[PDB]
Amino acid sequence: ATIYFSSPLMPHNKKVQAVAGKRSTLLGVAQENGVKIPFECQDGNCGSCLVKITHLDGERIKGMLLTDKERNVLKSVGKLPKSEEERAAVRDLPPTYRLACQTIVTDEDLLVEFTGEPGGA
Amino acid sequence: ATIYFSSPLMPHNKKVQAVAGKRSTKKGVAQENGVKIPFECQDGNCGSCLVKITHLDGERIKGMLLTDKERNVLKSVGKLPKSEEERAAVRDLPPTYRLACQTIVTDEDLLVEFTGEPGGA
Amino acid sequence: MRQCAIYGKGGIGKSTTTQNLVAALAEMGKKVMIVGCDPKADSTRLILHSKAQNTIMEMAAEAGTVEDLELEDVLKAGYGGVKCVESGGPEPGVGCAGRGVITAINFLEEEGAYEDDLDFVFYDVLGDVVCGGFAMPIRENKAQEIYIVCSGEMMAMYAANNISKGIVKYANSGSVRLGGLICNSRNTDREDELIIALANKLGTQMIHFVPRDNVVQRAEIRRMTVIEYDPKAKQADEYRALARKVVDNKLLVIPNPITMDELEELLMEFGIME
Amino acid sequence: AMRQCAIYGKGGIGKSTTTQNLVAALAEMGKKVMIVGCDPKADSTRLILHSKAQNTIMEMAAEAGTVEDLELEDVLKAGYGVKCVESGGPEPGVGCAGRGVITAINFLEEEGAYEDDLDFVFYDVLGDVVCGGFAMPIRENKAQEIYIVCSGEMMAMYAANNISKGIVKYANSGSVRLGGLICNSRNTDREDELIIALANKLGTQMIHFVPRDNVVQRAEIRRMTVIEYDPKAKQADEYRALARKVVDNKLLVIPNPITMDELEELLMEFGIMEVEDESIVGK
Amino acid sequence: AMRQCAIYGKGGIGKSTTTQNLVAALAEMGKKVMIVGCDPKADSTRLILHSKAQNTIMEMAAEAGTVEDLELEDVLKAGYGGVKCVESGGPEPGVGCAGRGVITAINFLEEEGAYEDDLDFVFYDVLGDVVCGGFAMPIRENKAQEIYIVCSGEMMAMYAANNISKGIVKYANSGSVRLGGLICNSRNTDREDELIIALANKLGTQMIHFVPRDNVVQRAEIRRMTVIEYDPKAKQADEYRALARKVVDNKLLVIPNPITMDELEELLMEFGIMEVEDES
Amino acid sequence: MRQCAIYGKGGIGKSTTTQNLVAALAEMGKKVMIVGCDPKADSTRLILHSKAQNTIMEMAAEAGTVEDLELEDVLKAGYGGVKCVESGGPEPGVGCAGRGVITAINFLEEEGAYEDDLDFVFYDVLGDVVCGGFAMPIRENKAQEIYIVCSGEMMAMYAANNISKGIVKYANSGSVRLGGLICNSRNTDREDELIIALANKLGTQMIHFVPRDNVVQRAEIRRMTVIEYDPKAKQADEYRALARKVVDNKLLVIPNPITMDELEELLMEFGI
Amino acid sequence: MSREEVESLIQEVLEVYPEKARKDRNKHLAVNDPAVTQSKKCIISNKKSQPGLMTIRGCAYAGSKGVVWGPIKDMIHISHGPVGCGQYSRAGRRNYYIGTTGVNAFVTMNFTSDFQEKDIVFGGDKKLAKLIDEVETLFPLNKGISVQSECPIGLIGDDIESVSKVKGAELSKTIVPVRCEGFRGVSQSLGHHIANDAVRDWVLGKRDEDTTFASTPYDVAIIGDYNIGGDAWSSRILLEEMGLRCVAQWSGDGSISEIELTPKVKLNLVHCYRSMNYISRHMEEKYGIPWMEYNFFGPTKTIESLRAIAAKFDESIQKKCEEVIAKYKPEWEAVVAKYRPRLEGKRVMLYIGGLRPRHVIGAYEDLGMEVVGTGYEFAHNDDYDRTMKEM
Amino acid sequence: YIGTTGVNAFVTMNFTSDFQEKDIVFGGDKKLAKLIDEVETLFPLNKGISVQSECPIGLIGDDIESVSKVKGAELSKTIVPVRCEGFRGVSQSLGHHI
Ligand SMILES: Nc1ncnc2c1ncn2[C@@H]1O[C@H](COP(=O)(O)OP(=O)(O)O)[C@@H](O)[C@H]1O
Ligand SMILES: Nc1ncnc2c1ncn2[C@@H]1O[C@H](COP(=O)(O)OP(=O)(O)O)[C@@H](O)[C@H]1O
Ligand SMILES: Nc1ncnc2c1ncn2[C@@H]1O[C@H](COP(=O)(O)OP(=O)(O)O)[C@@H](O)[C@H]1O
Ligand SMILES: Nc1ncnc2c1ncn2[C@@H]1O[C@H](COP(=O)(O)OP(=O)(O)O)[C@@H](O)[C@H]1O
Ligand code: ICS
Ligand code: CLF
Ligand code: SF4
Ligand code: SF4
Ligand code: FES
Ligand code: FES
Ligand SMILES: [Mg+2]
Ligand SMILES: [Mg+2]
Ligand SMILES: [Mg+2]
Ligand SMILES: [Mg+2]
Repeated sequence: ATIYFSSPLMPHNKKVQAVAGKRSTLLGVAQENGVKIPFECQDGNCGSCLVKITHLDGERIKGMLLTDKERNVLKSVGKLPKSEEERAAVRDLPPTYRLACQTIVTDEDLLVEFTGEPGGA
Repeated sequence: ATIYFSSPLMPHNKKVQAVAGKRSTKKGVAQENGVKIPFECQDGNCGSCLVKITHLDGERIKGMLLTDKERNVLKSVGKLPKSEEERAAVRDLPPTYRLACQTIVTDEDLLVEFTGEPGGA
Repeated sequence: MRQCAIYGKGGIGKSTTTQNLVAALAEMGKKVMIVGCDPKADSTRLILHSKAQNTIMEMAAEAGTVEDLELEDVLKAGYGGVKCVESGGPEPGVGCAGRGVITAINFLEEEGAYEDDLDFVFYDVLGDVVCGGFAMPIRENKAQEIYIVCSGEMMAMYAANNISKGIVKYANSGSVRLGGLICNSRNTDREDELIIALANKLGTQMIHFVPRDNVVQRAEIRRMTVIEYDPKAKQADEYRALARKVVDNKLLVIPNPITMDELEELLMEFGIME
Repeated sequence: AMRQCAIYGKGGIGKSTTTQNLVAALAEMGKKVMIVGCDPKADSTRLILHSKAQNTIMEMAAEAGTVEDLELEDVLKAGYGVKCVESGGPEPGVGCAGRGVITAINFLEEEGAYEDDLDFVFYDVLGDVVCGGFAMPIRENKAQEIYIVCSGEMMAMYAANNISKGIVKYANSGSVRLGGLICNSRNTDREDELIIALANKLGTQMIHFVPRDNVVQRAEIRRMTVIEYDPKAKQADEYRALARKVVDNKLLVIPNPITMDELEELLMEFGIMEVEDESIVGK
Repeated sequence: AMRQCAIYGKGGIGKSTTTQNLVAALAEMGKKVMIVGCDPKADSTRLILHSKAQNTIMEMAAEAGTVEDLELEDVLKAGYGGVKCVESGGPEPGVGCAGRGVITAINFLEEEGAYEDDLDFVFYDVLGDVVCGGFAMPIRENKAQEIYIVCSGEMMAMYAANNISKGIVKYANSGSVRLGGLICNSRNTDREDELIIALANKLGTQMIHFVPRDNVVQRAEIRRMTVIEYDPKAKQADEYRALARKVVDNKLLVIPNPITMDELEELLMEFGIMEVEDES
Repeated sequence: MRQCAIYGKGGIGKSTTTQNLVAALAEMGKKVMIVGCDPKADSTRLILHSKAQNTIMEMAAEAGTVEDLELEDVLKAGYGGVKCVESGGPEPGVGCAGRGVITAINFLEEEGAYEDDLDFVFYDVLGDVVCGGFAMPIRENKAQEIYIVCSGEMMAMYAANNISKGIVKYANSGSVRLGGLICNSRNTDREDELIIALANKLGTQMIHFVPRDNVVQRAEIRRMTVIEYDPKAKQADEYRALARKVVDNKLLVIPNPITMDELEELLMEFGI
Repeated sequence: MSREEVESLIQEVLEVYPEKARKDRNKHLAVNDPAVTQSKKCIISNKKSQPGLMTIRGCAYAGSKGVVWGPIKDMIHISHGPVGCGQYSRAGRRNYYIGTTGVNAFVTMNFTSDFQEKDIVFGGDKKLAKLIDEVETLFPLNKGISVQSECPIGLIGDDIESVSKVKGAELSKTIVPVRCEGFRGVSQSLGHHIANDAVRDWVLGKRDEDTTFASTPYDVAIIGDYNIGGDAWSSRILLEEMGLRCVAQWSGDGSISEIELTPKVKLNLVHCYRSMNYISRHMEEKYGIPWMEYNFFGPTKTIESLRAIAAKFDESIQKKCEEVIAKYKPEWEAVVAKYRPRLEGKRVMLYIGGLRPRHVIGAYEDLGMEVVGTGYEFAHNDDYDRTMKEM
Repeated sequence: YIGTTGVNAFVTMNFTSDFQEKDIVFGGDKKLAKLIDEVETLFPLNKGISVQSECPIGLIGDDIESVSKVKGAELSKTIVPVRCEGFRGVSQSLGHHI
């Protein structure tokens, strides 16, 4: 898995190699490489780790499980259209906006963008 | 060189492997892989092939030459701010918006975004 | 089915004035609903007679998630016509402090609390800063009318200017308009004409001038609105007049922002700042 | 050699004037101090630079296109022997209002303003609400010593309680500590002892109590600190005492936040609010 | 067999009415055709479905999450004996390119596969005021096999036809896109049939049947119905029918020869529309 | 200096109305500048007495790039001391048709042709589609006042509605306002009050009603504008009154868009 | 009948649960109304199971290893992790096949890493490489290796993709890492999805640059048939008697070569939509292969599906389909005449995994039985859309 | 510099591919690989190889990066490909950047 971290806070986007499926989430990968995604809780309810994830290889998109905690946090943030909820519920496809503390790295090329603010403007 | 083409018209982002430095431009790479970038000229004076290039590997940014014709075309569609023009003139660094028929592939990972419309809205 | 927001700097008597307006509107055959989007859940104390109404997000965390939560549990009618919901807020340092507002509004829209019997919806929203959940009513066109409660203190007019700029930014998005300014007064000279001039320079109108009173302290120790406590007190009829002007309002304008130097020169000519 | 300090509090109580006067007093002792205004009002460097308003980092980045092209010289302005910078803020209604702070400090750290060539670095931060940007200096371990300005007002001590809650939340991952409480007079009779009791409940101290002096407006009318305007006035002496005790402050404790009922009873104890009773609720 | 036609011309000269009546005649002749309304005002399907301005692809696409969530049946409706209608729409004014809706709709229809085998004619009603952008998308991407330009005796329509022919000749080498003819919609001006005939001869192409003006078209419009089925026994119904047979039997697909603006001025001068210009 | 733009669909007398406006303004001692934002090279033929003014795009193509272009060859002075700029578009099918407007405005700003004590600048912009370089004056806050030329025809009213929507979209980002609705007659019954009703429906005020006559064509043959062809003409004085109402106009409002059914009902209940 | 009685029965049954469990389980029980087109307003599916309620669902490892990857015979499937998971799924599913087990077929054999405490503490990547080497030496005739990971593999953070790439490059072998940990997903549906993703990403795109295979206009590929008791073989004989040529079988009696040759197929015949809709959609989007769902349960559904499949080809295929129907008519007519009177009027209740509750309805109705209650363990909302009309 | 020229120092030397017409027409990459093999054979004391590309290399179309990677992995020695074509850049300034 190749992850490209991008942010207006970062002068340059960083390319990192990550082990897929690790118990440590995208947040572990971000912390071990010095990417400053704002993490502000340990129970996954604050929503401050909101990131926008783009699958660069559209063919190699891996089906995943969108847990109810992530869904509720994303709704409380507003980064979850009804169409994306239906797509995740029926076709098991990930939404555009994810939580770094609750996102498991898949075996694909990803672009992760964050603005440095907590989720919800 | 890895290139990821992205467009609202394309249902999925497409990942291609390209040979850097070829006389054929990014337009050749797009045409070989069937990426529908509007090419409506053979002299590089229109703005139809306007794309947004993002360097995923920020550390591996290659210095280039911004040709005068490309600079004038980019200014004609209002896609070249003064700061980026000065950066290209002094630091030899590419601007964010490029022309596919005038863009030479470099040895890095690139994300090429286009909307299917000619440059200049 | 008209939606109004009450915006202003914290400590301007926003909650008290909103609750008195609600109580004055309730008696004239109108069923209205208050929603407190301030992190403090005191926007409904003077109506519910309660100590602290349980916020939506507190119980959502206690009941696991928002999906397992019932409308009757959050929507308490302290007065028969009035209906109060408390949005709540997170612990400081935990995410965006306004996401509770988004959660509350989405919950209310999901469970259809805005149906068939509401003449007025009021959103007592934090105005010290407009962003995230607090900017959500302006951004998502949730509150068509916006009223700013301000005093003669420089930061009150600064907050009013910020709210005017925020309304201007989303003017083309929907029908969100500034309906007027509300004068909560401290015992200082040359206050009414101050924010009157602010209103004319903003392109808006001043709604009413509500001065300080001793009856408000008796009300707060009573834990009830002034009109409920003493309907013969002069401030009770004054709140009645404020509500009457609110109902019979017709002109809603796109505000004009005011630069720092221009507000400063206004405060100069009035002499509140030396 | 660098003591990173922040001043928090509800907007409108005097964080900017107190901070600028503290820096002015510190500069008299030969210390080199730097000010960061993390408040969207953008007026925390007014009394030092003698100007109408310092241009913000966000304003420069917008007029120049990006923050990477920005220089230090047009961002850092040296007045009264101390450096000044302004964070600014985004347009009200879009983004996060604290984002400017995140844009500012980061930029500074990459340009070298954070190198230890200075004795004191101060952050005048808006503390009316504790969210991203306004809690970033606490979350990212960028402010060792936090001082809360508070008056004898319910909202001011609520803000103090919220800031202390943030501090204790971020107490296990960094060295962010509460250095004391600063009281600015609101012409309240029992406010001094009131915030004394509040600090005792929180486990912290008063660094000082600042009297309400009308000469501060006379100093601001010249866009000037009160220390420079009258070096011989008693307000300048109070500010100098506050500065010396800030330097000599060694009590850095993790605060003990109190509840809403405790704050209500503390207000009751000193006569600011009358006595509440349960039998007089319905009349 | 899978014949693709485009109808170009200046906005307001009757592209929509002519296209709808042509399609009605073709359906009357037992031909299953399909209308794609690529004009931003989105009224190319009013007189077929009879309901209202059909909801465009862009409206569902905004309402849905993506153009993929949108259903083929949702935008492709049926009326007039199974004739199919899709409507392109467009973005908000002053945002993006006005021709974005054309690109989005054509890409959507191609992806879902609405271009079924049993279709014989696909007519694109597009705006010809500006050739550029998505309005040039049918020509550049060979979507339209043949093009007919509606025109009148006015200067603006003449110049618009010239610009469309310029686009056709520019993209002629890279695709089978060709000019079929010109349709003259009458404004009841004098000496306009021979005027359009002269321009067609100058372009090197033949001239599709000329349609005189009358008030029966508005009578059918008020009822939201085409002239053909409002009064099939009228001269207008058989008029559009004859234009239809000439469309089906048309075989002269040539590369046009665009002319200069001065040639346009002299060709307007020689018919009395534009007065004689004297240098003195 | 006041920046005004003239929009509307193509074929409605926009160019000649703008030319008569500017010539009338020049009769009063004012100095005006014309920027022709129409791909057709006809926006300045009646004030320069030329077959076709050479456009900026054509000169830039022939002189290599726009950096080699000189202001003297693109800025031509005509009757009354008017400054004339002509912004040609590219060939059909070659990129955006609005690149010429962006290039010309950038060139004019770079060479400083605005600050030369001008009072009126008029952008004659195509209004069939509001996008690219045609919506550029609204996007960049270049033209503070905008006037729409329309008639009692569905296309013209729809174009006016579209331009009003474009004004609404960029209202918050700058002081771009719709001054009024210029009305041009095609000798049809009940047209003046139809346009007054449209203007009152979308919040503006009708500026002036211009009837159709044959004098403007007789002047057009001579490559002549009406006012200085014959200043005592009735239409010349009507154009003068139009200019007087334009210069003394102080009402600037943000319009409200009207729906398709609203415009259809308005057209239907007025007899057309 | 007795719709109100059904609702009252549901309400009475839901009474024992606590408030959370009752509120959640109320969404999952419904009274069928055939006029409903969208199941989302009537029933809710694809959600987590309430803890401690004795659900019948499995795990993603069951849906990936035990369902999709298992029937492939010439490949070797390694249950990466502890020993129990492979043991309980060994030969528990009747996916029939042809071959000599242990030499060229390995369907009913249990390969496992047999993780121990040191494997958990230190990792099993080196152990995985050693295991791959031992498999290569001991079973030379295997034509591919797939590594199905269990819970500890993803829980301790093992990199099996890198090991798979390295070993496949070294030994010139197709090694497919499947991240089918049990905790991923709420049921076997995510296992199906992960197995399909692995097939697409590591197997399908292999014979893309070659054209040695001779194609035929009558080329079809069976998708989603796992040969449970020989079902795929009956379907295959029915299709070949129609004149079509079956190139691939997914995955009952399936081979790696058939999977690799599938992209050269004119039409995909998808039996199990739930398990193999993903790869069919991918094939349609990439190679342009149309896919269509059929039903071979009972005579009526079989005839309808046969005619629908024949409608996609020329008239010779239709005439052969009519010939097949005429040939097979008397057999099922005799079967019905023999067995229907004994079974007429009986009421049947069903509860199976996915797409079987609705598929076998026609077979039951062909003998006069009626289905009174049905349901799924892990079907999504589209399956309920499909099954509302049939009940 | 200080070194034994031709043994451990190669500054004054001229190593070139010496392209012919058949190299201009038919690829040229395999010639680069064979050249690297010969260089390793005859000059064992070198500590690296750089491939400075001239004008025709980009024009004809060549992937010197893949050859560099493959041969560096095979011979366990760093190979640096430099796309320093003459036409790239208006002067020597861009050569420094490359
Ligand atoms: N009309 C009034 N007269 C006197 N005091 C008032 C009046 N309105 C508000 N206040 C005082 O202002 C204080 C602020 O009240 P509240 O609305 O709860 O705070 P906020 O405005 O921050 O929500 C209250 O303690 C109340 O006593
Ligand atoms: N020590 C003081 N004595 C009297 N007035 C003061 C004092 N400090 C501040 N003020 C007054 O408070 C007003 C606003 O304070 P300010 O510093 O702007 O608030 P903030 O803390 O939000 O920056 C100023 O106009 C000033 O006159
Ligand atoms: N053949 C015709 N004869 C007379 N009037 C017509 C004819 N076709 C169209 N019209 C009139 O033209 C008006 C608008 O034409 P329309 O087809 O909408 O233009 P466009 O081609 O731009 O869509 C209609 O009100 C209609 O009455
Ligand atoms: N007031 C008028 N009276 C008569 N004819 C007019 C009048 N205004 C414009 N016209 C005619 O309308 C046509 C419009 O062309 P022009 O104004 O040059 O450009 P545009 O097509 O952009 O309006 C002209 O050819 C002119 O003959
Ligand atoms: S694959 Fe699925 S549980 Fe579709 S996991 Fe399961 S051999 Fe069932 S209802 Mo066992 S979705 Fe197949 C099934 Fe159906 S193993 Fe078989 S019978 S048709
Ligand atoms: S959900 Fe699935 S089957 Fe379960 S363990 Fe997980 S991958 Fe496996 Fe096998 S070994 Fe025994 S039974 Fe489990 S407890 Fe550890
Ligand atoms: S947007 Fe406003 S409320 Fe949200 S974190 Fe930022 S400052 Fe706090
Ligand atoms: S290309 Fe044409 S239609 Fe598109 S924005 Fe430009 S001018 Fe408008
Ligand atoms: S860290 Fe708070 S939700 Fe992820
Ligand atoms: S195709 Fe015209 S600039 Fe590239
Ligand atoms: Mg309050
Ligand atoms: Mg301040
Ligand atoms: Mg039309
Ligand atoms: Mg004109």
